[PDB]
Amino acid sequence: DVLAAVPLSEETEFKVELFVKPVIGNAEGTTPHYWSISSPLKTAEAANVTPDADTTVCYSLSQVAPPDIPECDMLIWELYRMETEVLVLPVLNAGILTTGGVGGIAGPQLYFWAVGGQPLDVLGLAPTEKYKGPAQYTVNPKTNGTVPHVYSSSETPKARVTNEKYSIESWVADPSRNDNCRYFGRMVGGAATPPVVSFSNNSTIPLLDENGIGILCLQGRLYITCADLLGVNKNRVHTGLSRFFRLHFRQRRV
Amino acid sequence: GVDVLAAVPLSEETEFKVELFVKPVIGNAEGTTPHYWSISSPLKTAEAANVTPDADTTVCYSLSQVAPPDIPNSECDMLIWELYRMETEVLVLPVLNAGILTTGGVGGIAGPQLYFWAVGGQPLDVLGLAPTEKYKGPAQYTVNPKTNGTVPHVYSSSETPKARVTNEKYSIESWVADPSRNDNCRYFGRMVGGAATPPVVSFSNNSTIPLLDENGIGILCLQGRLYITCADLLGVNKNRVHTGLSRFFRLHFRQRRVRN
Amino acid sequence: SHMGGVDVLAAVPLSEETEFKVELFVKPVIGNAEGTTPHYWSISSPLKTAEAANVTPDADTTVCYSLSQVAPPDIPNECDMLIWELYRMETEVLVLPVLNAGILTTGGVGGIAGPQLYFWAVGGQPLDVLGLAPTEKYKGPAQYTVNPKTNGTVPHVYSSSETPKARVTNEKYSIESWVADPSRNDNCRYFGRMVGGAATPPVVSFSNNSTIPLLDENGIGILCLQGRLYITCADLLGVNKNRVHTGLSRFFRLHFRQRRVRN
Amino acid sequence: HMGGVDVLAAVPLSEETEFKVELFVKPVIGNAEGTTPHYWSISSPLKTAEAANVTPDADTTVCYSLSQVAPPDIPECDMLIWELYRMETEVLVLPVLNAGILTTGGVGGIAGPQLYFWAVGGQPLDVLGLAPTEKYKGPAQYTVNPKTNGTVPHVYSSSETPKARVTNEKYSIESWVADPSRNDNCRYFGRMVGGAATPPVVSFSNNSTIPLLDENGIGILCLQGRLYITCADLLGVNKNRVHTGLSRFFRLHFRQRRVRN
Amino acid sequence: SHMGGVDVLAAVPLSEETEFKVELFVKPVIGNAEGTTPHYWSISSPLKTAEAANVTPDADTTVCYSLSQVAPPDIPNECDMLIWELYRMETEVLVLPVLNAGILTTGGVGGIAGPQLYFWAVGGQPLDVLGLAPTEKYKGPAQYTVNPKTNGTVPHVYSSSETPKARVTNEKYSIESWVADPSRNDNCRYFGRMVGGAATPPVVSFSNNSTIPLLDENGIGILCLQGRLYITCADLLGVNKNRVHTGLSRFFRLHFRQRRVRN
Ligand SMILES: [Cl-]
Ligand SMILES: [Cl-]
Ligand SMILES: [Cl-]
Ligand SMILES: [Cl-]
Ligand SMILES: [Cl-]
Ligand code: NA
Ligand code: NA
Ligand code: NA
Ligand code: NA
Ligand code: NA
Repeated sequence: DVLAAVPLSEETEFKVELFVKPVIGNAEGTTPHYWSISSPLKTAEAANVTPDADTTVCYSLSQVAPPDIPECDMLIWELYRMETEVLVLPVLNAGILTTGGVGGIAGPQLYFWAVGGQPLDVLGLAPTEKYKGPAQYTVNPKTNGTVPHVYSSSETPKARVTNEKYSIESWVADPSRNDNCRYFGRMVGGAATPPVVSFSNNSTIPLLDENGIGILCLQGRLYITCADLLGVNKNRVHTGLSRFFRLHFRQRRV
Repeated sequence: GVDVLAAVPLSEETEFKVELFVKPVIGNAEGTTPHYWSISSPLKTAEAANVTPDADTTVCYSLSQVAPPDIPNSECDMLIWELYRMETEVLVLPVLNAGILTTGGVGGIAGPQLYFWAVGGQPLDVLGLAPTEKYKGPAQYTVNPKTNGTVPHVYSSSETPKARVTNEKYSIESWVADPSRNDNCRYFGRMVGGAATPPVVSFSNNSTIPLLDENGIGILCLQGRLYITCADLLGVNKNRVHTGLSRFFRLHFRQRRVRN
Repeated sequence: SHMGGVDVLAAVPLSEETEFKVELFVKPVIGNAEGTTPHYWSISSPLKTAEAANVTPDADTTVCYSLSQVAPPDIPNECDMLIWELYRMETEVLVLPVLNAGILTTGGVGGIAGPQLYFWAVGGQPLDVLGLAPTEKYKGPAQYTVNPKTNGTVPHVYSSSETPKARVTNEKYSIESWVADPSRNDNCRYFGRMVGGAATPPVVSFSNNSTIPLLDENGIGILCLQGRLYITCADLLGVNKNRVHTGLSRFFRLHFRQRRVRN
Repeated sequence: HMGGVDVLAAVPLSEETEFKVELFVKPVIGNAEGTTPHYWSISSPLKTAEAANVTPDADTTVCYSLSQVAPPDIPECDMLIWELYRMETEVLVLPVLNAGILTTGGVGGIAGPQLYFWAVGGQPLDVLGLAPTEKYKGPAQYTVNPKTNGTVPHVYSSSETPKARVTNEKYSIESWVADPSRNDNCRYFGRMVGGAATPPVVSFSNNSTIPLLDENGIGILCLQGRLYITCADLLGVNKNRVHTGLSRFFRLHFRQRRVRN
Repeated sequence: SHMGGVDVLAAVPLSEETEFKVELFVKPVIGNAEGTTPHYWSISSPLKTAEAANVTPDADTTVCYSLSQVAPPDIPNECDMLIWELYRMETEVLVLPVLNAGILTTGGVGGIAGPQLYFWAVGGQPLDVLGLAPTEKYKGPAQYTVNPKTNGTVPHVYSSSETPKARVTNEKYSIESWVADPSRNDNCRYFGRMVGGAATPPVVSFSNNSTIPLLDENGIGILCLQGRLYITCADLLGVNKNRVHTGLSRFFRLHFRQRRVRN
């Protein structure tokens, strides 16, 4: 039950800047690789069903907990405004390939970010009838099998991104669940097309819904979840170097 | 030409909401039930595909039906459910590793695309056309414009078949939405050519579609049902047809007065 | 010229008796290799090779401006004159995805791709056009089409003296040598986009919920001074398997009202 | 360039104070043996690297088209002057399909590097002379090169970057750029494209205006009685030949304006 | 940071005595294989092959951030200062079409295409940047440039401890390993777009009639706290005939006014 927002004063508002690292899976271990660049992609036979954990990208996950607050009404932190910019280099010389000429980053892309008062809700799906995912580090939809390539009430697994072990290659954001959350995604096909990426210093995102309510930190935490798959360069998967976030909080009665 | 009166002021008792997923439909080569697949069987070669592609190498319009709670009915003024607002988002994965092809490198999804959705108080009205002078369609599962022949590749008053999407057997490769018929319906489509271009697909959590026409009237469920019809052909990957994994819908209803 | 010396007065307030609506489809036109009647085809015959195509392509390997004519009901008419005025229209193109019909014998999926031309025009008279040549040797079909110069070439540039000025009165005008005249089309609204030819795909949107207003700076639509409205259009989508494709057919919903004019 | 002039009230527009002209402007290809311009939409075949990279034949390059308009004459203390406040401009263009079929087989079209540009002014367009590379000279024939038998820098130089005004049809779009530091009493507009064989996309209509008033509601002032149109529409390459727009249309809308003597 | 601990008051109402304007050009910078002075080139030396380029490309095969500095006239005449404030600017890039200079020896028209990077920044201090590596082995030129690590590699990811934080004080910063810091650039407005590398063409617009406003949420532009304004930019257009091209040069028109500040 959402009541009036506390009029914002120096005592009622909170700001944080932070960077979020991209996540590549781990071929022999359980800690995430904070890499912008993956290990070489395996060949069809392997990649099509069981790609090495370090040839896939996972949702990065970051958690923010603003200062503690000092009845029948309760005061809660509300995210109402944010800036987010991705760190990115041009690959030119690092793009020169042994054949000769300039390959670059190109191919399939996935840009996504999410802010919420809880973990991001996702759905487990398969691209094809035989894709399993890494047999190693990642939480697959089915740990040694395949889930359908279509929505199933009974068989489509419903998970929450609580760790950095969720491959963007088999987990989609759930459009039927993500309350108290704003999320945003674009994906691209794969006839070797270039990523186009803009970045500025002068660009805000408002977060208020139809009723002027932002994201409510009901449990004291805010959940950031994101991924910026840029494509492939020299048979290696590239992501954004890292993503910046400036979060603007105020207090709200509940 | 029915008689639309005032919308009932929306209260907790007069409004209705549903969330649902719609599955993509691939045709059935050895059967009559639809395949709920995001990925098809391998495409046949020119000689076959150009005239009679296997039913499981084509995409069909998905069809879903919603019937909101009964309205306990003045033998003069009726109450009708009215769809005035909706959200729709498509579920989609990036194909990277599943995109690696045997020759080496990263193929992806690319090629011809077709995005389409429709909401209505009746089935979607369509027109039967042929891409070329010899395209028949699957000789198997689908309702073809002409069951063992070809219809013209042009609009004909006499020869262009006019059907309504009442089942999941209508191939997007020979059925187009009828711009001269779809009253009490809002529909929307984009198609792409085929020099192996990538699909670009956005999805969000914060995006609405208003459905009111010039007179502020949404879609009226005159028979108590709302008809959803859609297709999201994403292109081809490794000689196989891909669609969106599934499409989400949140429907917003209110009640509206109509005269007999 | 077309609107010259016409004196436009108040629009008649629109009532059930003063307004008129029509829906219609317009068929694409491919030229005719051994005839004079138009081929209503969305798909052409196979393209000839350079030597032929570059100068004299077979009439059935080119697209012509489709032409359709609408005449609203008679008006029971002093110094004033009621006249039909087109003020609003919807137009949508019928289009299929070519996937299986796109599979080519070499293997894989060719599609429609290459040079494109989208165009439509509404007017109270035929569309005014200018005859030009893409190159120094393009003549056009020696068969069915009205060429800028029957067995020669016209310049590849605007010439006051040598650039032919015609009006699209029939379905014999090839989009490959006739351009809309920007210096003539009064009492007419027209619209065109063309694409180059490094095999790029057509992108085509269609809806149910999209209008075009037709009123000019003075709030005057298209006036049917002779009782007829002239529709002129072409939707060249590109090439698939060495064959020219167009839109299947184009839909039109025309909205008319009455308007006062001096004699 | 504009300073010194003192702009007063615009004369309220009546049938006696306003002027309109429609006109076409022809594209210009250079002349391999001659000093008159070729009014061509299509050039002669492009030379090979060794030649083209440094000294391309004059008829393998595009030059800025130039057209001049002088409205009717006008008759004490302060002057009446013609002011361009509104214009329409549309390019004439064909689809190349059959003329696009190439001897190898299939449909080549127009594709490659593009340059769209137009300018309206009360004086010639001010340009800057630059070189794409360290060895590009330009045609040794018809064109005014930045340096008639040498190269100018591939970068702005206060001392070495030549500053000219487009007074004739001899200026190659391949070595002359509009000067962003000079063009007062002028509105100009340009887009260029790179060269991995990409197609031109070109729109044309009947129902599209360009307003020309600046921040102070002042259009282009014809201080010397003439208006200067300058333009170029490089569409790309088809069958090893350079194509431009067929011709560009212009409808110019003039009114009168007061200026202190 | 750069702003925090400053107290901004009313802008001085702009009169002929309180406002200042400058026009200037900024030259592109290619690195120097043998020297320490920058090469003001729009075109680089031929790109090295993978083995070299991937880790240690020759300084003259990379682009560096151009840097330009503007210092407006001194302000004459306690408890508060007058300061110069940039509130408006125009910026346009000088660019040629490469057609004939694009013809390549194998035949046909190559052009400029491939990876692109457009960027500009205005500030009251140097632009803050972060040192990152594209890959696990990229070092940069062993010659002219300030590398993130002068003989080694820095991470390909943000590290609080290991990601170097520098300020662009000279023309020795390679756009191939230095990114603008989104967590630092107060009293600065910056803007960038990058493109991937499947040989895609640059598309570049330029006009005469296009402004950029610079006021923030509170209507405050860029404040020249030390009397200088810092311009920093780069326009990597792509590659033509195995050579790196940039914009020829970038124009700037800067609009200043005066503003009150507490000491
Ligand atoms: Cl189910
Ligand atoms: Cl018929
Ligand atoms: Cl003449
Ligand atoms: Cl200098
Ligand atoms: Cl850290
Ligand atoms: Na941005
Ligand atoms: Na969306
Ligand atoms: Na539309
Ligand atoms: Na236009
Ligand atoms: Na601009």
